[PDB]
Amino acid sequence: TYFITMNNARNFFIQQLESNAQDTATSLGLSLSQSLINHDVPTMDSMVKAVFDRGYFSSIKVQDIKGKVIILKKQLPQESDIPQWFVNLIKWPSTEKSSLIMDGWMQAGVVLVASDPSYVYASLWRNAVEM
Amino acid sequence: TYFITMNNARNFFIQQLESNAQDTATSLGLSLSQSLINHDVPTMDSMVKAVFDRGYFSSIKVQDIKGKVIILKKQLPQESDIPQWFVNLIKWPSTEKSSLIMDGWMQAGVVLVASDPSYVYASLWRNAVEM
Repeated sequence: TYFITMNNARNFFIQQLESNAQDTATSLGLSLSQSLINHDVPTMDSMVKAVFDRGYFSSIKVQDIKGKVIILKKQLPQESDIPQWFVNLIKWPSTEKSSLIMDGWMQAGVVLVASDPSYVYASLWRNAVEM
Repeated sequence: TYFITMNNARNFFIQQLESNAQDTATSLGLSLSQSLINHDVPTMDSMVKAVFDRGYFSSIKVQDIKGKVIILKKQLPQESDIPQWFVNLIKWPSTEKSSLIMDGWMQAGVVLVASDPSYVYASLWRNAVEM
């Protein structure tokens, strides 16, 4: 039988969650351009909600140049039946990734996507085997 | 030391690659709407290239109602230093996911995203431990 060490599986999720937040922010940066320029909040909300409803993100933030937050989706990590000792073994901090929302060559806004590491803890706990 | 079985790690990637292709297709479906309506091929190409340059996809296809392919990005799985016996152990077929490109309530096109399972084989091979 073949296995993967917990340490290597953890390194995958650390890297995957970080790059997924960046890739998501970059694609939202292109997707939101026209709606941000024309101040179409409902269209911007649909694009963000489609991404945030995936469930992997702790926060998604859209703001114009000044820092004026236009859209803000947030969720907390919630209660867990995972033992705290195992949570302390695998946990790692969340990282926020950004991408500029452009209007041609001019800056128009920023979209920020933050990962939710606690989204993966339960799957690592249920699939863990000790040897 | 904690481990994950190869079978459980494989089930994760089977599920993750399939849902990632679907989530990507759905977000592209919203992102490409205005450009498809106004027939802005360069803007559509930038949105697709940002997603396809990620490297996880075997193909991304944008077409109007009729099946007229507007954008087509493809890549083959390439040569591997992975032994064929291990490739046969973990391999699984690619799946194509679709999302409609809408213009309000009217249909305008379809975007199709296909996964590339062979993208993950090398990482599973380099991280594999037998017990």
